[PDB]
Amino acid sequence: DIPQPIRGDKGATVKIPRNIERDRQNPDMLVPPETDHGTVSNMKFSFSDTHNRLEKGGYAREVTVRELPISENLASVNMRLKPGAIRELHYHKEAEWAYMIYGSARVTIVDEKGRSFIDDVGEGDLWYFPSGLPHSIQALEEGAEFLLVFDDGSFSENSTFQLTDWLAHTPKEVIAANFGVTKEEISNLPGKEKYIFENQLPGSLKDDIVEGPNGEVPYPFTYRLLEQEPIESEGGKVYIADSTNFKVSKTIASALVTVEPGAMRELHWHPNTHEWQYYISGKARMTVFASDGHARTFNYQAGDVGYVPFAMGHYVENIGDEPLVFLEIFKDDHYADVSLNQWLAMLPETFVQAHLDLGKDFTDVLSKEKHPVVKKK
Amino acid sequence: DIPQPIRGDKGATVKIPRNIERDRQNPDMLVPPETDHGTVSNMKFSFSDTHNRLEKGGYAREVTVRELPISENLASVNMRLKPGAIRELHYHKEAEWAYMIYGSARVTIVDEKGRSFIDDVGEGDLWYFPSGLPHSIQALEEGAEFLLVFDDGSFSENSTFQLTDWLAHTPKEVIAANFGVTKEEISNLPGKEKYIFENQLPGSLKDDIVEGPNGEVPYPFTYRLLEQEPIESEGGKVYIADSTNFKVSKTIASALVTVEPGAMRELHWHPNTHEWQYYISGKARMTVFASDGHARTFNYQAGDVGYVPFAMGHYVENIGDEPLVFLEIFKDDHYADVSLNQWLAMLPETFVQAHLDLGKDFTDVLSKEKHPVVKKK
Amino acid sequence: DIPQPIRGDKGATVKIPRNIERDRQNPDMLVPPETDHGTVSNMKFSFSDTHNRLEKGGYAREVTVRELPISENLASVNMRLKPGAIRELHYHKEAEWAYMIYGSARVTIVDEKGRSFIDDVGEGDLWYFPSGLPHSIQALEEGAEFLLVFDDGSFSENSTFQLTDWLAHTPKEVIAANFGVTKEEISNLPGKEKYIFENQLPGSLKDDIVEGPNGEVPYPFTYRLLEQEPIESEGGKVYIADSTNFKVSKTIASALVTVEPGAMRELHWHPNTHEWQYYISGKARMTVFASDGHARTFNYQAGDVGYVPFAMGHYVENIGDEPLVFLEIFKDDHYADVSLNQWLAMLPETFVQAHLDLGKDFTDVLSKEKHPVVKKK
Amino acid sequence: DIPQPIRGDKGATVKIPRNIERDRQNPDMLVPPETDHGTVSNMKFSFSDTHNRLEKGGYAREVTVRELPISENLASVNMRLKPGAIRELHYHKEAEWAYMIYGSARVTIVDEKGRSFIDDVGEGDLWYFPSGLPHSIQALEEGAEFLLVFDDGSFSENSTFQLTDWLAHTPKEVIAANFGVTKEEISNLPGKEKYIFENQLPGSLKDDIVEGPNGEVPYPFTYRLLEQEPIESEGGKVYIADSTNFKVSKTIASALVTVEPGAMRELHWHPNTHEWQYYISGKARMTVFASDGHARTFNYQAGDVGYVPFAMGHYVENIGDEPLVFLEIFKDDHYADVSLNQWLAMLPETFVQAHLDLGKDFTDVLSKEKHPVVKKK
Amino acid sequence: DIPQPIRGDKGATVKIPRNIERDRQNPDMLVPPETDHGTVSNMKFSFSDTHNRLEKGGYAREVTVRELPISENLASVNMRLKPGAIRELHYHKEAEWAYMIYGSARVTIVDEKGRSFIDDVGEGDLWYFPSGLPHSIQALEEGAEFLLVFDDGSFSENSTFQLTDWLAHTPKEVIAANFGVTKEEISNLPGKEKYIFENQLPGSLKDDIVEGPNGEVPYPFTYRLLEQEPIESEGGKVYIADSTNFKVSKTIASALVTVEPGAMRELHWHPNTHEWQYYISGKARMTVFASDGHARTFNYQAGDVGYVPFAMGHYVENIGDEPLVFLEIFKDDHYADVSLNQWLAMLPETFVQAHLDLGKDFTDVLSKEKHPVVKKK
Ligand SMILES: [Cl-]
Ligand SMILES: [Cl-]
Ligand SMILES: [Cl-]
Ligand SMILES: [Cl-]
Ligand SMILES: [Cl-]
Ligand SMILES: [Cl-]
Ligand SMILES: [Cl-]
Ligand SMILES: [Cl-]
Ligand SMILES: [Cl-]
Ligand SMILES: [Cl-]
Ligand SMILES: [Mn+2]
Ligand SMILES: [Mn+2]
Ligand SMILES: [Mn+2]
Ligand SMILES: [Mn+2]
Ligand SMILES: [Mn+2]
Ligand SMILES: [Mn+2]
Ligand SMILES: [Mn+2]
Ligand SMILES: [Mn+2]
Ligand SMILES: [Mn+2]
Ligand SMILES: [Mn+2]
Ligand code: NA
Ligand code: NA
Ligand code: NA
Ligand code: NA
Ligand code: NA
Repeated sequence: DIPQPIRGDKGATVKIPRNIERDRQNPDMLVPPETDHGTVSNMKFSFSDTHNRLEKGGYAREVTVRELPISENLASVNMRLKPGAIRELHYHKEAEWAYMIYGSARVTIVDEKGRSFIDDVGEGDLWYFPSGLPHSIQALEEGAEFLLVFDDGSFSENSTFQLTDWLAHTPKEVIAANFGVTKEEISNLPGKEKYIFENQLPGSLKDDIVEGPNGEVPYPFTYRLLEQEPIESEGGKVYIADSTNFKVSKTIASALVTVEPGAMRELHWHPNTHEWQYYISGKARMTVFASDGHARTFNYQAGDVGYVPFAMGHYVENIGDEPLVFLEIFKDDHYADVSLNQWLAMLPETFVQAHLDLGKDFTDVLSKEKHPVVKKK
Repeated sequence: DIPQPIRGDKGATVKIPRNIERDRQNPDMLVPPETDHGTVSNMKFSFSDTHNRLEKGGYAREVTVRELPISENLASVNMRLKPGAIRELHYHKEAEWAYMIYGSARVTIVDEKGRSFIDDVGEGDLWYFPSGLPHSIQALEEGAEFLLVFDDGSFSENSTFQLTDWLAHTPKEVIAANFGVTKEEISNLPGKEKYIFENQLPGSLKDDIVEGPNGEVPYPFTYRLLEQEPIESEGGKVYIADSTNFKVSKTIASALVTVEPGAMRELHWHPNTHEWQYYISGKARMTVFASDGHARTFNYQAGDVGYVPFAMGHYVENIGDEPLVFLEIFKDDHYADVSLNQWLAMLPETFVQAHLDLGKDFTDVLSKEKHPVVKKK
Repeated sequence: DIPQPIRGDKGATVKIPRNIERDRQNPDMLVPPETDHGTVSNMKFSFSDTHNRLEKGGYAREVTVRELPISENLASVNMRLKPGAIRELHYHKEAEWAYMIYGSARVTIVDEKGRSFIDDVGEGDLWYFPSGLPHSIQALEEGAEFLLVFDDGSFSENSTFQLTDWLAHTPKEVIAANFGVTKEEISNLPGKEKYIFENQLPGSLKDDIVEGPNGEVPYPFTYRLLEQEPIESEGGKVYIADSTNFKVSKTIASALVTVEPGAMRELHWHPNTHEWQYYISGKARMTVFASDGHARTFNYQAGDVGYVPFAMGHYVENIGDEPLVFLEIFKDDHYADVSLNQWLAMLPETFVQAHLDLGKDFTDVLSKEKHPVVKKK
Repeated sequence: DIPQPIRGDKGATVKIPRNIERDRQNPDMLVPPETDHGTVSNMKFSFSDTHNRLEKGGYAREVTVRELPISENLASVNMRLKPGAIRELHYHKEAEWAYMIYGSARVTIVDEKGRSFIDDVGEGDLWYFPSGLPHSIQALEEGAEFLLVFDDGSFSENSTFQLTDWLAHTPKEVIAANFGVTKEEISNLPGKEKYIFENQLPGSLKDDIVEGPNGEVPYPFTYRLLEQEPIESEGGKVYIADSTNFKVSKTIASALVTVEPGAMRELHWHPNTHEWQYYISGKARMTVFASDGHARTFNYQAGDVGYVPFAMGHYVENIGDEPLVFLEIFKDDHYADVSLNQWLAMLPETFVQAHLDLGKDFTDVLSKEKHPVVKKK
Repeated sequence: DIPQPIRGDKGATVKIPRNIERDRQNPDMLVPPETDHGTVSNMKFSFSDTHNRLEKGGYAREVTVRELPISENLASVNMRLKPGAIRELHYHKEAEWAYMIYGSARVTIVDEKGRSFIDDVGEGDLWYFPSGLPHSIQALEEGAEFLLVFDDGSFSENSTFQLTDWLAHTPKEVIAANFGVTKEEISNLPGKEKYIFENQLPGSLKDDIVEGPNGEVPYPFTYRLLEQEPIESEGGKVYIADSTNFKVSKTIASALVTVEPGAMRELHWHPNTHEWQYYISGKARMTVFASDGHARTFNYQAGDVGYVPFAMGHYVENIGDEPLVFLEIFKDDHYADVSLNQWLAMLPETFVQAHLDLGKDFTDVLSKEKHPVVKKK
C-alpha cells in the first residue's frame, strides 16, 4: 500500500523521508506514463495549499499567478458566506465570473448608466460582472460557497476597491460636501473595511428591486447554466456559457463538464486561448501535449486548479468510481474546440491511413459528429 | 504667511533651506489630509517644469512618461503659434487629439484614400487625427495656443515624421524619379526640417478647399465641443466628446469640466481606463484612492497635468475663488463613470445602512440621478 | 477529526467537495494565525507534486521557478541512484550544490586547467561543482539519494549538456578528426543520451585516482558537513558551510538545521539574500513577515521546498513529535543572519522599553549571545 | 517682471493661463540656451512637490523612481525629527546613506555578528548603514533634519521592516517561546507600528555604549565629512567621501560641493556611474550633454533633486548671489571624474588645436591640474 | 556547379529564384550535417551586409544586437583610417577592445587621475580603453584598419560622446567661463562633430609624450599580442590576452587562433561566458551544440562575426586551402576552456568506455595535455 516510483525496470524505491499521502494522490506523477517527455511547466495547484482568510461571516482563499505562474491571465477565489452574511459592496479592475457550487445568494450590480440589477442565484447558476462595475453578494438561508474567476492572473489586494475603505480614506469634509450633509451626520462611518460581515437574512427578492429613472439593464448579469440543454455523449455532459448565450460574459467563456466513471473528455485542443480548470468533484488525470515531443501528465481531484496553455493537446480521464465534474474556463468571447476524432473523420480515409500507418479498420471507427465525452468499451 | 508641515500635534517646522513658493502652491501636500495613507505614485506635473522649444513662429513643450511615469499610455504637448505661423506638414505613429485654448487655426489632413479635409478651429473646438494620417496646423490672425494629447506616453522625437526632413534624407535622384522632374528642378529643397515657421496669414477657408477625384471624407476631423449642450448640475458643467458623438475620435474620449467656486467634481471612478488631466484654469485638490487603504492627495493649478490610474476613486474640488476648468482624457472609445452617490441611491436603503452604520437620515439624501459637479451647502 | 476553517467566531465549515488529507497537512493555512495579513506570494511546494523522471538506474524530479515562482534564483532536483548506477558525464551553465541524504556516491570533476578530482561522498557530505565544469555521479553499494541545488531558478532541460548527446549531434567526420581515429573506430557511439544508466559497482576509490601532468586541484569539491562542530543551543544544532570554510562554494551558502521537539529556529532575518529551504524530515510552521503589516504562515514537512524572500523576518517552529531537520540555502558567498533577540540585547534597555511598551522584566531576558535554535519553557 | 518664452526672433508670449511663479524659478527652461537640442529625460524634481508624512515627532517625504523615473538606482527621503523624537528601530533591503543638514542625532546599528555601534552625528556628518543591518535615529536637543539616500530607486513602503510591526504580525505564542516569557508578559506590545514617535531626550553618549561579548565593530558607521580637508579651487570646495576613506560606504560615493557666487562646477563627466544630486542651498543651472547632438538645460534650487545619467557631460553654474551647495551621489565604491580642461591639457597642443580649430592662445590656458570649481573672470 | 539542398534521398532542387552566390558561401547551411537538429538562434553575420559610414579620412561599419540579436553583451565596429586621419577625441559608456589588422596608429588616453598614455600600435597589437576614459586614434603613414569590440551589444550612436559635439551643445558663455577666456576667443569652435577627419601625419612618438604632475599610468593600455609565445599544437597556434597578462583588460578576454589547412580548433566549451567571434581570414564551419539534442552548423569566412552562447559545445574546422585566422572574444576577466579530449583523458578509462560503448582502442588515444588546434590524419 506504499507506492513507489517504479515502472518495470525503471525507477527505484524512495529512500528519504517522503509525503506518502501526496504520493497516493498523484499516482501518474510518481509513476508517469512512459509517453511523457521533457520540461513542461506545472499545471496543477490545490486550494488546500493556500492561506484561508477567515472573517465573521465566512472565508476566502485564492489561487493566482503567485501560486500557479503558468496562469498569467486568470486567477480564482474560493469564497464562503454564512447565512445572511455580506461580501461588502466593492469593485475591481478585473471582470469577475462566478459559479455557485453550494447554496444561494443575492447579488447587486449598478452599471455606468446608473441602472440596477438585483437577482438571486442558486446552485449551478453563474454571474458575470464587467470590469469596474460595483457589486455585492449576500448569502441566503443555506449560506453559499462559490468559485470566482477574475480575468487577470495578478489579482491581488490592489485589485479591489471597498466602499467603506474608500470612505475611510476620504477627508470627512469632502464626503460631507459630496452628499450635502454635515460632518456630524457622517461621524459614525466605519474607520476601516468590513470585507465580509454577518447580517440578518434579507427579505424576498421582489421587495428589494429598486426602480430607477434610467430603466432596466439591457442584459442580465446572471445565467442558469444547469437549466440549459447540455451536449450529451456516451460518457457525460457539457454545458457551455459564453458571450453568444450569456450575453454580458464578454471576456469569460465557460463549460461545465461531467464525466461518468469509465469515461473521458476526448482528445482535443482549443484554437483560441488558454484553458483554466477547476475540479469540483471526483478524480482525474490529464496529459498536456506541448509540441516538439514534450508531454506531461497531471493528477487532479476536488479543490484543484488546472491549466492547459493555448492550443496544447489534452484529454481529461476519470480515474475514480464517482462522477468527475470540472469547469473549463477561457479568457475569450466564445468557446471553441477541435476534436481529434472529428478532425480525422473529415479527411479522406487513405490520407489519414498514410499518416498513421493504420488501415481501414481504424478509419472506419472515426465519427464526423463531435462527442466531447466518450465512454470506454 | 510661511506655511509649515504641522497638523495639530503632528509634523514640525522646516529647518533646512526650502522652496516656499512651491509649498504655497501645494498646501495639501505639505499638510496632507489625515486620511491619506501609504505609497502612491506621483500624479502631478507642471508644464512650467519642462524645456520649451522656441522657434521662429512659436514654441512647444511636452509632458511625457519621461516626466510623469504613471502615464504610460498618454502624453501631451502645449504648442503656441504666432499669427500665420505653420506647424510643418507631418505625421506620427500616435493618434493626436487637440483642444484649442486660445485663438484659432486652420488644419489640413489627407486620409489613406487620398481625401482631403481642411477646416478652421476656434476656442473650445477639438480635432482628432488618426494614427499615421498626415496633417498641418496654421494659426490665423489671433495666433493660437492649444493642448495636444497623443495616445502613447513614450511620445518622443522618434514619433514624428516631417515632410522636409523625409525629403532631405532621400536621394535626390529618387525624389526626381518619384515626381518625374529633374534634379535641377528640386535643387532648392530645404536641407533640414522647418518644424514651426513664420508665414503670411492665409486667405478665407472656402478658397482653400481642394476638390478631389476621391470625394469627401466620411466623417469630420474637427468638433465644436463648447457648442454642445453640457450636463449641468448645481456646481458646474461637463461637455463630453468621445467616439459616440465625435465619430473619428476612436482612441480618445474627453470631457471638459467647469467647477464653480465652492463646488466639486463628485466622488466617482472610471470603469474603463486611466484618466489623464490637464488643468486649464483655477486651483484644485484631488485625493486618489488606490485600494487596500492607500490614498494620496494632490494639488493642481493652471498648466498642470494630472492622472488617475484605472478605476481609482477620486474627486476634484475647487479650492480657489475663480472657476476651475480642466480636461478629463481617456484612451478608449467611450467616456464612462460610476458615481458613488448614484450607486448607493440605486440599492435597498437598509443594505446601504448596514454597510455605512448610518441611518435613514443619510440614505434619504442619495440621488438616483447622476450629478457630476455638486455645490457645497 | 475533520478540520474546519473556523477560528472562534470567524470562518465557517467547508460546504463543497474538498481535499481533507491536504487540509490536515496544512493546519496553519486552513486556520492561519490571526496575526497574518495581506497578500504574500506562495512560499511552499512539495516534490510529491512533481513529475518523476524514471530511468533504468534511478529517478529525478525537480522544483523550479515553473513550480515556485518566488524562487527565481535557485532550483532543485531530488535524484536517486541504484547501486552502481551512473548519472552520465555532463555539465551545466549553473553551479551545482548537493547534500547527500541517503547512501553514498563517487563523483568526478575536471577543471579548466585539466586537473581531476575524484572522491566518495557519504550521508551528511556536500559537493559543489562550479558553473560549466564537467562532472559525474556513481552510486556505491547502498545506492544514493540526494538533493541538488542549482543557482538559477529557470534550471531546465536547456541547462544541461550530456557527453553522449553532444557526440550524437556532432558530425562523425569531425569526431574522428578531433581524436585522430577513423569513423569506423567510433561507429558504436550511442545515438542518444543515457542520462542515468545501470552499471557494475566500481572498485576502491584509491584505484580510480587519475594522475595528471597539471597537478592536483587547489581546493576540494566535497565537504564533510556533519563532521564539523555545530553551533549548539538549547533546542538544536546548526551546521554552516559557505565559501569561508567550503572554499570552492562561492555562489552557495548553506546551513543544516536540526530542531528538537518543542524547539524553534528563533526569530531572525538574513541581511544578504533570499533563503531557499528543503525539509528533510519532520513537520514545521513558519510565518514570513513581508513588511508594511503583511505576514503569512506556511506549513512544511518532509519533501517540501520553502522560501523566504530577501530580509523578510521569519522563524521555523517544530510542530511535531520528531526532530525537524531542514536546509537553509543562500545564493551568496557567506552565511549571515541577524537575531531579533541579540539585536535588542545589544541596545540600551530603556530605548528598547520605549519601543515595546514593556519593562525591565522583559529586557532582562534578552541575550547578547546568539542562540539560533531555542527551546520552549 | 512677467517672463516670456522669447529669445530674439524665436518664441512668443504665453496666451493661456500659466504658472508664473514656477516660470520665474525655471528661466533656463522657459528660455533655454540655443545650444540645447533634442529629447532628453527629465532630470529635476522638488521635494516641495511630494506628499509629506506627518507624525508626532516629525515628518518624512521622498523622491523615488515614481517621481523621477530616470533615477532607477537611487531614491531619497527628507526626514525631520523634533528634539528627542525617535525614528523607530528598523531595517531595509537597501543600503542607506545620510547627510546631516540641521541639528544632531544619535544612531544605533547592530551588525550580523551581534556587535553594536552607537554614535552622535552633527551638521556635516554622514552615516552609512549596509543593507539589512538594523538601526535607529534619535534627535538630540536641537532636533534634526537630514537627507537619506537609498541604493534602489524603487524604495517604497515594502522596503522597510519595523520592529513593532514585525512583532504585531507574529503569533503571541511564538514571541513568548522566542524569548522564554509568557503571553501575559508581552500583552502590552503595540498593536501597530510607531515609525516616528516623541520621546525624552537621551543622556550622554558615553552612558549609552553597550559592551558585548563579540567586541567592537571593525569600521565606524559615521563619518565627519566637513572635518576633512577639501579640494580647494578658485571658486569653491569639494569634500569627497567614498569607500576609500569612509570604509563601510561600499555602495555610495559622495561629494559635497560649494560654489561661490560667480563660480561653477567645471565641465566634467563621470566614467563610472550615474550622478544623483540634492541641492542644499542656492540656485543653479546645469546642461546635460547626452551624446549625438542632444543636450538639455535644467534649473535647480534648495530642495531639488537632480540627476546626470552615466557619463553624460555636465557643469553646475551658480546663478544666484548666495553660495550654491549641493551633493553629488554615486552608486559605486569610489568617486571618479574626468575634467574636460585637464583632459585637453594632457594632450599635444597641436592635436587639440586640430580638433577645436583654435590656436595656441587657447591651448595656453589649459591646466594639467584638476580644479573642480572655477571662478569667472 | 549549381549546388542543391540534397543529401542522399533527402531534400530537393530549388525551384524558385535564389541567391546562388550566397548558397556557395554556405554549403553546410544549404546541406547541413544530418546530425544537426532543432531550433537554434542565428550565430553568423557579415560586415558586408552592413551600412558603411564614409567620411573624409576613412569609414566605419558595425555589427550590433540590431544585426545579431544573440549577441546582447558585445558589439563590434570595423574602422578604417587613411594616413594621418584622426578618429576624433571621444569616450563611451562601454569599454573598448581593439585588434590592429592592417597598418598602424597612435592612440591617446587620459585617466580619471589626469594621467596620459600615448603609444603607437601596429599589426597584431591590441588596445583596451576602460569605460568612460577619453581617447583618440590617428593612423600613421600606412593608414590603419582595425576591429573594435565594445562590451555592450546595444552599442549605438547614443553610446559615444565627441569633444566637438559636446562643445557645440554647451552655451558659449559657459565654455568661456570654464576656461577663463572670452566668447570671442572661442568663436571659431566647430558647429558640429568631426568624427573622422583628415590630418597631416604626426611626428615621432617620443615628441608627443606629455609629461604631467600626476605621473605615469600604472598599467599600459596597449599590448603586443603577436610578440607573445603562443600555445602551439599540431594544427595551429593560440595567442591569449586577458586580465592576467594584459592587466587593464578587465572586461574583455581574447584569443587569436590560427588553424592550418586540414586542421581544426578542437571540440571544447567555455565554462565562464559567451564567445564572440570575428573571422579575419580563411573559411570555416562550426557546429554549436545547444543541449537537449539541439545542434546547428554555420559557415564563416573573412569579414564574418560568429557567436557561441555560454557553455555550448563547439569546434571550428578549416574548410579551405589557406590558413584560417579568427578571434575568440569573451566578456570576462579571464580566458577559460574545457577540452573534450582532455576531460575524458583525465577519467578512469573503464568509466569512459562505459559511457561511449567503445573500448581500450579509443581511450588509448586520449591526451591529458590540452591541444587547442589539432591536425587531421
Ligand atoms: Cl476633514
Ligand atoms: Cl428606492
Ligand atoms: Cl542622388
Ligand atoms: Cl487643387
Ligand atoms: Cl560525417
Ligand atoms: Cl590514467
Ligand atoms: Cl498566539
Ligand atoms: Cl547592556
Ligand atoms: Cl552663450
Ligand atoms: Cl605639454
Ligand atoms: Mn467582486
Ligand atoms: Mn479543453
Ligand atoms: Mn501632429
Ligand atoms: Mn474622473
Ligand atoms: Mn550536474
Ligand atoms: Mn533563515
Ligand atoms: Mn533606515
Ligand atoms: Mn558631476
Ligand atoms: Mn572609442
Ligand atoms: Mn571557443
Ligand atoms: Na508569479
Ligand atoms: Na519613464
Ligand atoms: Na515561472
Ligand atoms: Na517609475
Ligand atoms: Na535586437
